[PDB]
Amino acid sequence: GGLTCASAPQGTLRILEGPQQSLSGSPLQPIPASPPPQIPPGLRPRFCAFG
Amino acid sequence: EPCGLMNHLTAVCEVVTQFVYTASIPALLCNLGVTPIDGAPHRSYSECYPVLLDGVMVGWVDK
Repeated sequence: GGLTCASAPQGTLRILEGPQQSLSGSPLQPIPASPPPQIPPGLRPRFCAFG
Repeated sequence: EPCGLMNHLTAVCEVVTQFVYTASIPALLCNLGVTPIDGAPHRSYSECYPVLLDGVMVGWVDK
């Protein structure tokens, strides 16, 4: 138990978690565009001129 | 006189008002590549980023 000074280390291992990327890199999934306003069907001339 | 000073939030914007315990987040960051602020960053600090978690300097990340 003299606890002498040992030599300098050769290198460094570093352990850390890696993320999973099987999900991302996929084609994007955007929010679907709301439709442009379309005229309602069944619009008729309700007003007829008097006389 | 108050033009540009008295602003209004957008309809989607909202103010964070919840308070949580962030005691697990620095150990989570160190499980990722964030070296602790005492330990050596294993690269030059000129090739690293300072990490801040709510005004607490957590450590350093290899860029």
